Amino acid sequence: VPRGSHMIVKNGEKWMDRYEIDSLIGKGSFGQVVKAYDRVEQEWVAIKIIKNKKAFLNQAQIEVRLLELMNKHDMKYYIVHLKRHFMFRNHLCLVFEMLSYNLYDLLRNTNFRGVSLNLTRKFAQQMCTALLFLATPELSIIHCDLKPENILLCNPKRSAIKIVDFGSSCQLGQRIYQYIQSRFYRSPEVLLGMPYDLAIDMWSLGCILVEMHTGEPLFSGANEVDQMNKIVEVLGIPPAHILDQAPKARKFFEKLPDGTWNLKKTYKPPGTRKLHNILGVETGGPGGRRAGESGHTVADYLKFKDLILRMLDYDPKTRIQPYYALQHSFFKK
Ligand SMILES: Cc1nc2ccc(-c3cc(N)nc(N)c3)nc2n1C[C@H](C)Oc1cccc(Br)n1
Repeated sequence: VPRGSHMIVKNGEKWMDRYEIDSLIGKGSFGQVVKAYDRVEQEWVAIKIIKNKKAFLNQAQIEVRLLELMNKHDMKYYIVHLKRHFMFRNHLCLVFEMLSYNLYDLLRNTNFRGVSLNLTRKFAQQMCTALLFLATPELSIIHCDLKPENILLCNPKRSAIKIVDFGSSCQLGQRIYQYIQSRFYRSPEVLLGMPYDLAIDMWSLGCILVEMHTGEPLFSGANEVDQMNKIVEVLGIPPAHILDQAPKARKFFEKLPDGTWNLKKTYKPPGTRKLHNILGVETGGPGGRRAGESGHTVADYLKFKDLILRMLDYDPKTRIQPYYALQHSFFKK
């Protein structure tokens, strides 16, 4: 008799005379991931096991529908492929291609020194092409949980990547959750309790590309208030037209009589932490480690910093969209 929501995983057991369970290869809020051998297909698979709990089951039904939608608009370009799903022992089970480790593990492999600007640019091209495909009118899909941990290497030897975990994903106009995105990668509009569109994913990507090159999160807030303050340190006070609509503006800011917003009394002065110095543009890159190294020139750093600031625009209406981000000078050969 199953106790609560957990499937009890036993290694070596064979499910429906097809899946030979090998090991637990991951765990999350939604349940767990197992490495399994598919006898029929004669190959390795990762099976996401959804917890036998109603909230998680409903969200995983939306994951199957969106994964099926995306996989039907194919050949494969940058989204994890859903092979099939089935009910087993009262758990919904999602079968995926066996993949390599996540981009946070890749950073930990090189002691958080960071990947080269050349590798950062290859990850940025695949991510922007992926966000371009999500923005397709037939899809209009918001990932909502972009982070290094939901970006997987196909193979440890190459740089090809796939986006995984559409567990909190929604389509444009089907927002159902106030509280979304991992805090470090959480957009201003989500912190402010505002409605969101596909632009919140471009905000996550900006934060992610800086972290891959520096080896550290751009915005490492301990809580929502700390997170907002860390963003203001770099980007300054948000435009008044945005704060005037934000339900949670008075969680971090206060209106003055003359009608200008400032930070709640109780960090660097707003906008004084320059991305220019965080990238060490003129002083040899992150911790000065890329000094003189080929492909890390001041000119190369200026194009990258330019593209990142367009990704971190406070206005979702003027935040660079996937198509225009691919036309950026940071990508021309
Ligand atoms: C080796 C491998 N191939 C995979 C293929 C797909 C998935 C996967 C995982 C989740 N949460 N959602 C989807 N839609 C697909 N996960 C794979 N994994 C484990 C991966 C490295 O770890 C990960 C990655 C993310 C979450 C967790 Br826990 N662990």
